[PDB]
Amino acid sequence: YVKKPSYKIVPHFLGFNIPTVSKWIPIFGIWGAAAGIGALFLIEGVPRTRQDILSKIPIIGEHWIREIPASDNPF
Amino acid sequence: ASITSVVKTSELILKSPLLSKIVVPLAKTYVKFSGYRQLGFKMNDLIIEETPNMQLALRRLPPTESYDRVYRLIRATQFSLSHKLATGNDITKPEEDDHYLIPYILDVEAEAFEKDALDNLEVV
Amino acid sequence: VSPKTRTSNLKNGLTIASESNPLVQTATVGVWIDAGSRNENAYNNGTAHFFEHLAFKGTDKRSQHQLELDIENMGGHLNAYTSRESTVYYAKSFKDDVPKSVEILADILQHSKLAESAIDREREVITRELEEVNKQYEEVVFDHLHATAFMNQPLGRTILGPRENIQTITNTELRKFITENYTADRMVLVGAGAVDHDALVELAEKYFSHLPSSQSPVPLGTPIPNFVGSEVRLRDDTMPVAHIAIAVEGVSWTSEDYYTALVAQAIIGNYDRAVGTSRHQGSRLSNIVSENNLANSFQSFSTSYSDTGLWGIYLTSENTTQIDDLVHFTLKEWNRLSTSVSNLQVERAKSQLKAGLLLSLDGTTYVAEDIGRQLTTLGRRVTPAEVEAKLEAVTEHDVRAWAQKTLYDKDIALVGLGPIEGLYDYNRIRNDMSMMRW
Amino acid sequence: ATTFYNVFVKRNSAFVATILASAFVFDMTFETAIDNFWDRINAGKQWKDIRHKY
Amino acid sequence: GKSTYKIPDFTPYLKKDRNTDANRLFSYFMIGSFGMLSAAGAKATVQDFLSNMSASADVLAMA
Amino acid sequence: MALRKKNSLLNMANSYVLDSPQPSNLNYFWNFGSLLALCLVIQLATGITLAMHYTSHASLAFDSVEHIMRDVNFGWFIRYAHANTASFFFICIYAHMGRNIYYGSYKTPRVLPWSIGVIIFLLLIITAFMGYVLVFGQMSLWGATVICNLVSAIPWLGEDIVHFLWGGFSVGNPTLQRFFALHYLMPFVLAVFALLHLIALHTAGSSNPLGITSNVDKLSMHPYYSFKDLITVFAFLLMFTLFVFFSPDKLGHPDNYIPANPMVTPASIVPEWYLLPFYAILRAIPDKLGGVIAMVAAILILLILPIVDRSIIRGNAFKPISKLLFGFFICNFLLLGVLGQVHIEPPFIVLGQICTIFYFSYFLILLPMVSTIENIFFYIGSL
Ligand code: HEM
Ligand code: HEM
Ligand SMILES: CCCCCCCCCCCCO[C@@H]1O[C@H](CO)[C@@H](O[C@H]2O[C@H](CO)[C@@H](O)[C@H](O)[C@H]2O)[C@H](O)[C@H]1O
Ligand SMILES: CCCCCCCCCCCCO[C@@H]1O[C@H](CO)[C@@H](O[C@H]2O[C@H](CO)[C@@H](O)[C@H](O)[C@H]2O)[C@H](O)[C@H]1O
Repeated sequence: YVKKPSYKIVPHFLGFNIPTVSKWIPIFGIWGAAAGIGALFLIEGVPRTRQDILSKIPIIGEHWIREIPASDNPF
Repeated sequence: ASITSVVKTSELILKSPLLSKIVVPLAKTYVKFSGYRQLGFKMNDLIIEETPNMQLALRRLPPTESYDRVYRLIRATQFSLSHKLATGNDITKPEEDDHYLIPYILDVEAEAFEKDALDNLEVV
Repeated sequence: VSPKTRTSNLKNGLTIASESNPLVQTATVGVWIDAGSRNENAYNNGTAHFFEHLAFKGTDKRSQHQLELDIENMGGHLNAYTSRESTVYYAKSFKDDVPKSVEILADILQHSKLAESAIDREREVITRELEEVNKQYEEVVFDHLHATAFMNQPLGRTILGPRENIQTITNTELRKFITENYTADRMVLVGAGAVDHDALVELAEKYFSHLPSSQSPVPLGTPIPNFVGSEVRLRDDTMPVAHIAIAVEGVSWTSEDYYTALVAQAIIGNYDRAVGTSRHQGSRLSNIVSENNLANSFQSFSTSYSDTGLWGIYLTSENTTQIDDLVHFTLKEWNRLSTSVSNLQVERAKSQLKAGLLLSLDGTTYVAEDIGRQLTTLGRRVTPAEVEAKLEAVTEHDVRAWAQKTLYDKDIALVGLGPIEGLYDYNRIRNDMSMMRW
Repeated sequence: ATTFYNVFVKRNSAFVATILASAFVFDMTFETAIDNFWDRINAGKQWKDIRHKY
Repeated sequence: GKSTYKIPDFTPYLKKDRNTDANRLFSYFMIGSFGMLSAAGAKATVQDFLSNMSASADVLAMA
Repeated sequence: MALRKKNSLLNMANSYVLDSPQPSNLNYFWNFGSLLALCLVIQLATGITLAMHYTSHASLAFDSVEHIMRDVNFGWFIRYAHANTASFFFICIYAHMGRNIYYGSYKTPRVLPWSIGVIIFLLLIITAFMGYVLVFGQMSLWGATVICNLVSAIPWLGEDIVHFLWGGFSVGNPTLQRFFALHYLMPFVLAVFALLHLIALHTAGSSNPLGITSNVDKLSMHPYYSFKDLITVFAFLLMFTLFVFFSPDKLGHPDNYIPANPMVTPASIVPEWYLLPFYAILRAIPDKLGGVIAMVAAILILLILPIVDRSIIRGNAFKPISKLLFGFFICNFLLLGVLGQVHIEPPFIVLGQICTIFYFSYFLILLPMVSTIENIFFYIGSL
């Protein structure tokens, strides 16, 4: 014979609990990647982005190593 | 803060002999300088009402208490706009300053907080 | 622990299945048939339902009046129903009136007159039934739901059939239907309550021994349905209550996801404003709906057939300006079966179902219906221990996997009846089958 | 098709990530392809074609 | 014509493979391609347009 | 049905200025909203007019302002009105924000109008900063230089962003011309946000000095608050008159009558008076980036008042301890203002740090503690 249902209350805050939030952790990860890719794409034109980030990527990085010949540069 | 919190903390203080000996006189002075009684309010008239919980508690007031509260609010509003204070029978006496709303809001909140807990139950 | 279901066969292939209860005084005996409207084509659609009427119109021995009297004298009653995949004919009686009732059932099934005069008489009765189902809103909604979900397929047909067929059904095609379909290998004689199994088997040998066997005996509950995402709107501004059903393609009786789908259904659950306890239910949708007065009721369902099913919800609401909210919040709770559910909801729903599957069987008729349904869909009665094990095997992560392939971003079949101006077009409903935030 | 759907499309987070990554790739490859095409149809005419004389 | 259970004819429009992942994936490929070109186009537009605010040629000449 | 209610356009005006149900007990601190609307109208009228006579090119900008002062009919008035009203705009906005904080206007259900309000305040700062540069006097140039160099603190991209903002390697013609275009634009953006915060407010209505509901006792906006607003309009215009006609340069810096000179650095580079408290907060933090963060945080921290105020009662009218704390907070904010314009010298360096700590501790420590304790005192005191 059972006298009482068997349960506990999990910690919660603002209607969130750890079981639920843990399911969404991967999703935040992917959104972070999306935001990262997007942000980087938006500043791909910025010379510093090319110099410090994009030109350092192996193989692909030579896409962003471009020199104007001294003969063609007024400045 | 929830009314529940305020009531529970106050009860912890009122239990402790030392704590009550210090806090109760301070609280009474505070209430005297607060001066809400000089506009004919009861303390509970001042509680923020624009919340689902408080709107529910106000709907549960007995009609009599509800009608009297309306009058106190209108009367205080009239004192406020006239820059006058209550005189005579309009001043809330300490014995008239009853916690008419506290039991209703404590029941509303008890259910709301139980609901939040039970929404997070885990079968063992 | 309930008494064990005994099962025997005859030589023709008739199954006899029984569950005795020495605490009751009544017995439900009947014949469950693995055949229904789905076995008709388009020309004889309505035949199965037509036969159900004529089964009680008199046999080679007893006339219609004699039939009436024989049952009156027995003291109990007879009942029948025809569905898409299943036909049932049963008799509730006293313990010692069981041999009479088996004899009457055997008579009406094997030796029915189907006299032209009676066909012609019922042809009007059935014509009138076409214009009176119109009132049973739930039935109207579910019949349109099948019609659209299984568009132009046998499961999409109604049971009554079209008006045209009712006028042209002959005793020839009635006879042909019951000769082709009501075969011993498709039939189960069921006894529940105060029945002895050995007595019931003898009665079966006496009355149902000269039943035809089918040429190709397949196992009981043997069947391709191609679900159509679609909608039917039956707007009627004069009705006060809107009735809305939303479904996706669900699971068959023998699906590996059968129990997973039942658990998912129990997470959403049911709601009825007229029941006192419904405002306190744990279901998130129940809370949203009750707090905001969005509906009078909702009922989650998971209907199974031999080779497909429909899983969804049936809503009724007087709140005609917030139908959009009701549907929105319903589909957002379905989204959470894919995105958010954890052990918290799943273990709760499993607890509720472990009892619910046993509670349902509370009288001899419910027990007989359970034995008969299970024998004609699965080929066996599944013991409560097996059912408890299958439920226990469902994890949160099975539910998530199931919802992600069955619900998430999937086509729905949608039927609205009544003041449904506020029900948005198909796209906006179907757009709620996913979450852009996930 | 199921696999592809499940990985790149089903989750909107993943779908948007895939779209943005593809836009990045498109942008870089399209740039290179147009540059080469433009140079071929305008061969001999551009500064880069006569620069060597000077 | 009268019965509302007899669905009107949709056979001129219905795809046989309407429930398959391949079917859905095709339409999301179109949506995705459109989103891809819109992202690439927005990036190009924003970059080219906002570059007006960087030092103009006459300013760079005096540097 | 009356036309004012029937016609959808008229009904929108009606809902805000005529039938709008107001508490019957608003005090004179509820008049700053309409004074802010008046400042905005004056700035638009005078600003658009100045734009008809001003030249944004760095070779002509300072001279175009002298042309306005000397040659344009009533140009002196339009210029002084615009310059002085910028100051009045900040007096009114600080009063309005002070009212909001004292009376708990930030509490539910008015979090959204308060939060939009915080953005309005940021837009005003940016608007006024850019307008000040347009004169292209010494304070214009050097103020722009130091303020825009704060952006250099953004890690990695900071320097590139500054050169991007300037359109060059220092503040010059490109900077001046873009500041003109954006100074013209920003007041329109500000007007939109001002309208948005009022629409957000309209769901709850105005709060009132008692902090209770006014649903029990409403007054039409017109004629009551229309005529009450006229009193403060004329009081404002009297103050305006005294500055614009009798002391037009009292609130300004004499160095802005010297043409911008990138060589000569002015003796002291200070922002306009209304930005001084934030400048003091910046100075308090020794780190560059730290200082910038603190300065921005000093405004963005207003957004957390709805959370850190734990009171069960709206506003300070009945809260003696909160009223005292509020008084100290306001006076500290004024002291920060004063410290923003002193030289970086002892003992003002340490004093500025103490005042900065006090500023932040109001939000983070004192208001949460005081409001918690007052809750308990109300409950126990009235048993
Ligand atoms: C251009 C600047 C602004 C204008 C024209 C403006 C105008 C107004 C007006 C007319 C009202 C209603 C009447 C009143 O209470 O005074 C109001 C209320 C309000 N404003 Fe502003 N405002 C401005 C800036 C701000 C700022 C910077 C904030 C906040 C940081 C703010 C927050 C509020 C709040 C919270 C209210 C509701 C106050 C209440 O009734 O209790 N506003 N505003
Ligand atoms: C919120 C509204 C506004 C504020 C707070 C504001 C503030 C200022 C300030 C502080 C100055 C420097 C004044 C001086 O010392 O000479 C200024 C100058 C100027 N503003 Fe505005 N302004 C506003 C709206 C406008 C608008 C809408 C225009 C339309 C173009 C405008 C045009 C100008 C011009 C042309 C100048 C330079 C000439 C001068 O210094 O007087 N302003 N503004
Ligand atoms: C939130 C958005 C993020 C911030 C946005 C960033 C704004 C500024 C980004 C870079 C703008 C300048 O970035 C620069 O763009 C121009 C085109 O516009 C490119 O220039 C390229 O194309 C132009 C014409 O299209 C040619 O004249 C040039 O020879 C070639 O190099 C540079 O290769 C890139 O370095
Ligand atoms: C203050 C500047 C003066 C110009 C007014 C601002 C212009 C833009 C305001 C329109 C934004 C929509 O604003 C919205 O309008 C409708 C009707 O007008 C109001 O509606 C309100 O008044 C009408 C009758 O007067 C009632 O039917 C309604 O029950 C009530 O809520 C909303 O409370 C208000 O939030």
